[PDB]
Amino acid sequence: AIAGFIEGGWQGMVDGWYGYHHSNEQGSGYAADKESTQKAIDGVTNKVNSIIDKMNTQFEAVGREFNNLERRIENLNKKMEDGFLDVWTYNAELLVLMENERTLDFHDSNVKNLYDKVRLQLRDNAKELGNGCFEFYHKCDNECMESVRNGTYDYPQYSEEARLKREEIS
Amino acid sequence: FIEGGWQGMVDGWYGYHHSNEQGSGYAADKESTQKAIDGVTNKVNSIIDKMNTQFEAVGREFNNLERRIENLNKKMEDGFLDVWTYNAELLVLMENERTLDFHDSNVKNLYDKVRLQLRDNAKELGNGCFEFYHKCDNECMESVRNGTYDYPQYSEEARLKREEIS
Amino acid sequence: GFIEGGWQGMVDGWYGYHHSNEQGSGYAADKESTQKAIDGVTNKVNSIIDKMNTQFEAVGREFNNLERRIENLNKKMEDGFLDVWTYNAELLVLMENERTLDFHDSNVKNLYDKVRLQLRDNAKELGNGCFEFYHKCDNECMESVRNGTYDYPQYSEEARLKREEIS
Amino acid sequence: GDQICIGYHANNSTEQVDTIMEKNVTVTHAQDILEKTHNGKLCDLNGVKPLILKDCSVAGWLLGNPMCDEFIRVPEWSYIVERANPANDLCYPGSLNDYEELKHMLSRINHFEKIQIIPKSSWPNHETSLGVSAACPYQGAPSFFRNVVWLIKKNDAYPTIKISYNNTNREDLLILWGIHHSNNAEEQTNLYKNPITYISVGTSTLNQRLAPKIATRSQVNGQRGRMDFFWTILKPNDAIHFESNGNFIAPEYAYKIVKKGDSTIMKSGVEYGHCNTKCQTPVGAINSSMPFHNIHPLTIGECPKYVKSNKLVLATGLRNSP
Amino acid sequence: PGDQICIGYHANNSTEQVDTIMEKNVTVTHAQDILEKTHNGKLCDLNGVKPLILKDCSVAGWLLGNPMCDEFIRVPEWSYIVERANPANDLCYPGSLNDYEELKHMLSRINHFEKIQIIPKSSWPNHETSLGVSAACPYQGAPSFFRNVVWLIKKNDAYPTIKISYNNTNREDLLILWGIHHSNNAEEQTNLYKNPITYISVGTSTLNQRLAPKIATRSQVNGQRGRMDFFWTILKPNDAIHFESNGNFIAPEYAYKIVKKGDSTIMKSGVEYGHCNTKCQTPVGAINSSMPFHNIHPLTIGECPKYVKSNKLVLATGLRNSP
Amino acid sequence: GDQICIGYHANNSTEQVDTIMEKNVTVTHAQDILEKTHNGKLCDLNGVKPLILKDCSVAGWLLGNPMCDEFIRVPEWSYIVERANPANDLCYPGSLNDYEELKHMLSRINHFEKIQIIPKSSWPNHETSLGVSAACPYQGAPSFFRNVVWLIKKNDAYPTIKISYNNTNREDLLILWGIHHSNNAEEQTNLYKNPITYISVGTSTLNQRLAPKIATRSQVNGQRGRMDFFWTILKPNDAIHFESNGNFIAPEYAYKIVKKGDSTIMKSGVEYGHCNTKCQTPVGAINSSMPFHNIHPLTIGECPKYVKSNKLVLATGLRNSP
Ligand SMILES: *[C@@H]1O[C@H](CO)[C@@H](O[C@@H]2O[C@H](CO)[C@@H](O[C@@H]3O[C@H](CO)[C@@H](O)[C@H](O)[C@@H]3O)[C@H](O)[C@H]2NC(C)=O)[C@H](O)[C@H]1NC(C)=O
Ligand SMILES: *[C@@H]1O[C@H](CO)[C@@H](O[C@@H]2O[C@H](CO)[C@@H](O[C@@H]3O[C@H](CO)[C@@H](O)[C@H](O)[C@@H]3O)[C@H](O)[C@H]2NC(C)=O)[C@H](O)[C@H]1NC(C)=O
Ligand SMILES: *[C@@H]1O[C@H](CO)[C@@H](O[C@@H]2O[C@H](CO)[C@@H](O)[C@H](O)[C@H]2NC(C)=O)[C@H](O)[C@H]1NC(C)=O
Repeated sequence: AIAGFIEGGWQGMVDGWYGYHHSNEQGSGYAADKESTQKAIDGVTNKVNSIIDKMNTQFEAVGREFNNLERRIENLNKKMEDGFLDVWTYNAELLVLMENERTLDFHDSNVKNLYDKVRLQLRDNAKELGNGCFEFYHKCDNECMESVRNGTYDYPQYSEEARLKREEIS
Repeated sequence: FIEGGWQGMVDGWYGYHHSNEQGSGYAADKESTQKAIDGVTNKVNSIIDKMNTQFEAVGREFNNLERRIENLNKKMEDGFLDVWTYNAELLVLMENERTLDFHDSNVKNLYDKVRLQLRDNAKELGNGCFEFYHKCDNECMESVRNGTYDYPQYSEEARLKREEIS
Repeated sequence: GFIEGGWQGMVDGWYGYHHSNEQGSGYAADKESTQKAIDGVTNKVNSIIDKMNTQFEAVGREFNNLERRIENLNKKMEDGFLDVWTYNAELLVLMENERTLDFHDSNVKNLYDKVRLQLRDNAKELGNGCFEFYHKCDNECMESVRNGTYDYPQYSEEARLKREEIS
Repeated sequence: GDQICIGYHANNSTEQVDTIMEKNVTVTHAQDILEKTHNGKLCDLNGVKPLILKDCSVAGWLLGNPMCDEFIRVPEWSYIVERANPANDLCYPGSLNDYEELKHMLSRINHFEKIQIIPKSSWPNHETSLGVSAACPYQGAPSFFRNVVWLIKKNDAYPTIKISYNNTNREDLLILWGIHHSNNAEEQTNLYKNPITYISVGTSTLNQRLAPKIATRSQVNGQRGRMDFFWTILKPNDAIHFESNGNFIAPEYAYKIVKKGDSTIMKSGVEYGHCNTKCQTPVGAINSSMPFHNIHPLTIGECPKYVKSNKLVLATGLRNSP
Repeated sequence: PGDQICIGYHANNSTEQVDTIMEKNVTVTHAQDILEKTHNGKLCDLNGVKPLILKDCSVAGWLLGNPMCDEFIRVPEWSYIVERANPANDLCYPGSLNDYEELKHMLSRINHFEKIQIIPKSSWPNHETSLGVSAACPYQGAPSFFRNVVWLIKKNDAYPTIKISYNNTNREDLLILWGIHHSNNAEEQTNLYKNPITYISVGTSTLNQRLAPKIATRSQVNGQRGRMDFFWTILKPNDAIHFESNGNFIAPEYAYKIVKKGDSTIMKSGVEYGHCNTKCQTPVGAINSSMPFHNIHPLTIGECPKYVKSNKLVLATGLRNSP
Repeated sequence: GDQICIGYHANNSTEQVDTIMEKNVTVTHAQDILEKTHNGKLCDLNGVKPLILKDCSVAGWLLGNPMCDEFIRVPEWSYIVERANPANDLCYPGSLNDYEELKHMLSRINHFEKIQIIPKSSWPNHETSLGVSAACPYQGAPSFFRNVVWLIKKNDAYPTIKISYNNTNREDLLILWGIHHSNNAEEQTNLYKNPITYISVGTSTLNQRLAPKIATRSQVNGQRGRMDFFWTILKPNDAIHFESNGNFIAPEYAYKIVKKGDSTIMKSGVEYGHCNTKCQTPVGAINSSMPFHNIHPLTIGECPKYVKSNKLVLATGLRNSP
């Protein structure tokens, strides 16, 4: 999705994280779907917190308190301190790597979901170009464009109107 | 676009709802629900059965002139407390995400499984339901849930409702 | 899902295509999709290996029979770390194995749909992961589907000569 | 036209679980993997009853504190249950050398039996009946520990003691003995007649010399004198050799002892309840297959991993919608 | 020439890179590091309690009253002790302190600490209390001795057997220190204590100690071949301590009222106190953070994140940036 | 009709992996990340040979046990290999003070060199030849520890010993001495001529005073007597001072010792194999980059994390369908 049908990424879309781009005979502008975004930032913020806020911290005093005739006991403490370091280091590294993917696949899914919703709203009164953009037949007004972005698509309007543009010049 | 979740389905997890001339009813797909129930029970069994438990004897055997060794054991005890607490809480959070999306994927694959048989014989309503372009009995309804839909037997009747209705 | 079975005959990659036109029948192997998968699982395997911090540690039993309390303290630590490492490793393999397998499923489907969005209406899906080209096709036309250079306008009107004409 | 739909199952369900990106998500079915329940009793550990010292410490029980109850023989036990502050530990003020290491070894014992090794008939030239104190009373009369004998001079003489004992049993022997520290030179002469005394204890591995530390001390249990007790494990066919000329607390009884496994000592006030468990805590026992619990950190047995949490709820069903 | 509706995501000018389980060096729009690497560089109070900062003195030199180690205690309560790696003023007269390390552990966090004189110098009328002075413990260039104990010497060529007692009429535990002087030969024994064979007896409800001097040949440390071994005990309220000796007795003069509720450790650090507060202290600086991990120092004192061997733990929060 | 297809790989592989939701899933390619193989030999640790005592314990090798082979000069080692129960520990019964700490310090040594610090010629008034016992035979004849001298009275005289040694070397010196405990008063005077004796050892740190413990003990290796050995690290330019009038086991050799890193003592019977490794186990060496292993818990070096598993198989290939 993210590097699939859509290949790049819009620097002009500063309103949100996911959104649209319309290009008709009266304009060419960007827009966002504040619904699909706000779940991502809220969820992403939740993920970052859930990782931080679930750590239990307790008061501990760490020092070197064994003399030269207690090296075995100090070695016992070294194995413990080192052992806990490797446990926390390995878990932290893999947690970030595994969760960093999940954020990227999370952003993958929401974009594909927005694309899939439009694909069924328009059925075959538009064309799948493979770049994510949809090639309209029926000619779409900004009101008609809005009916796609925020779902208000009164499909009865262009049901027959598409027929008068869809298969005509063929 | 598959919104809600039917309360009338009290047999399985994933299923169908048909509405034809004979009536409207609910039905379940036994395989997808099973494949799911074999799976999550494996997931919960794996989380439980993969834990290695050994016999241990935890006490306080050091006197008042061995408080440094007592502090050593304490740091060891709270160290494993933090490790096990942190891993446990995150594991439930991560697998609960995995479990939920597992149900989401199953319902989507079942949605496509119907589509791959209907093809152009039926519409897509954009809400999880398909509008048939022909007349469908409960026999044909069971032909769709089973996975034995006959595309040729309703191809022409599809066009009678498709192009004639202007 | 769509692609049920699995081709032995393909040996040049991980995902591939099959063509059965009248000029010949044979298999093929993708490169861009398969290679991106080779790096992903090789890095995923390497991420699990290379991220492990290893230090010099000398493990022994150097407490006598009058230090059994301290010796038991060592045993509790050694068993505690074993329980942590055994549990974390076993679940790490189980969790990543399920996603590695599903990674293959996603990659294969994202090639089936790539054909689907390139074919438009010139062919009928077979339901088994195949597209019955009811129009005319060529061996050179076969790679244009795989190359991503398939051109509907070549058989554009020819599609209507087979779509609405064949009733 | 005719319609066919795809959907999922919903029910009545107020159960909520948490995900990494969402909070308080209602589900159809859910399962907790965190153990939170215990029976509130102390139980047998894998079939073997514990050794429950009610108001006695291990030191008092081994030496035979008269104020403690008499030996109700328990040949084997899986762990020791002790009170936080046992009432009767050492009726005569003193100490027991290597107490914690001794307690750790006695935590789990397969076979335990008290045998007389040196009867009171073996001290013809010393008085074996005047070694009593008000700090160790029995039936209102002055007494002493019931497994060791406080030897006193007879006819104003303390001839040198030279007695050996050979462990002819097939099992290890737990042997205990002590030394008495006087308060002044006068007290030393009234009891042992010898101004300067010593104790020698020799085995195949033990080579010990003791001297009484006669000095001024505070009054404990009405006594300013002290008695330090020492112990050892006599392996089979080995011998222990005692030599002394005063201040010697000789053994009468010893303990045949066999050790197979290890355990610890549990401090608890809960009562024994005639049941079995694989996992015991000072507040109760755990019967669970769950990998985590939050009941108590001081567990004994094969137990779940102690964690600091209230609920580890995994999602098994779907996302419920009312 | 038809109309188009497109689907896409947000991109920006971010250089932030994150690594995933399958890809490395992936630029993202937004990111957050959960690793903590910042410390204020100062010694701070732990939960409102000022640490006991011994400047150039060790705990043993501070307790016994090393003449070069500052009196007056100042802090009646401290959260942790800051010693230097190799304190200069440990024990001017060579010897040892029994159970020093457990004693250091107990004094790491003290709720109340007050020095009260228990045995004044006037309580030794038959002995010499002013000649127990060595060049090993100098003060203002002049030879001196430990402040909190008194080195008793014979007077008029006689050392009467000392028998003294102290009842601890306070409501708090008392830390008492005493010592034994090991001579170098039998003549030093007579020239200092007049009794060829000597002993020390200390008794409480729980303490039964008898020591004898060990006359032997040792090396010179701080120009001294003799040694002095010091001992300590905690005298519970209403419990009494009894001293008996006839030579080589380093008698106590001052003791310490001590109350201990919590426990801590001793930190080795040279960096300067900075009039601050913190919940986590390290020898190089204090940590104010909520992050779950850090890599500042392993020898932490307080409520701290988990120490790791890592330079970066960057979580990807935003989208996949593409230029 | 001509059609195109989408598909994947399927080889002959029977390799099986497990997923969190499914068990025994056959795959085309997969990789195991659990190390299970070892070469079965003891190796060098980062190009340093271990010090391997064949039949000897650390104490016997240090003190010069006659049955233990002569001191093969080992300038350095990374760890020490002992057997489970070394045959030649201490031929004369006794003990070595702080033995376990001494063993721990000696586990890894950067430079080790034996030197003579008090030669036998330095005892004109004491007998350096009859300190020999049947408990330590050499070639079927009575002998004694080689690196210490058992001084006996000469001409019915044991003059008080006063010897001091200054560490003029640039490295730390490990010095061992001992005291012999007599069995009775007649034996004490038959060897030392003085009934009441002592030993005084002094350095900048050490302040030691010992006396013999003449008493009755069990017969070990044919001897009812005992020898207690001690040790200290003499810092450079420091001097040790000895004084005794009997029962003195004087040193002849010390040990120039330089310690940089630390290790432990490995108990193994495996044979050395002229190899090199980063990780060593008592059953063999591990040459690996894998993160987990299940070979042996007692490892030395940089090793994978020990776990309880027989497989850790990561699926790298696709689902192989036959
Ligand atoms: C404690 O008493 C036991 C039994 O009285 C002593 O064990 C006995 O020790 C002697 C050696 O001194 C053993 O003699 C051996 O007998 C075998 C034949 O059985 C013979 O072939 C050998 O050459 C040797 O003479 C004797 O068997 C053994 N008796 C047993 C084990 O029942 C033990 O020595 C005494 N310990 C002390 C410290 O006094
Ligand atoms: C063991 O023998 C060594 C070597 O003889 C002794 O070390 C020496 O100690 C003296 C005095 O402590 C040092 O003298 C000083 O030398 C400096 C010049 O470096 C000079 O400026 C001073 O005024 C003073 O004369 C001498 O340098 C030193 N030799 C060394 C370190 O090689 C050591 O004292 C002896 N130890 C015992 C316990 O006998
Ligand atoms: C220290 O002095 C106190 C003085 O109070 C002694 O305690 C008293 O002991 C007598 C006799 O046992 C009792 O009648 C008093 O009631 C005690 N005082 C209180 C306040 O209860 C204490 O025994 C002395 N400690 C010694 C001598 O070791």
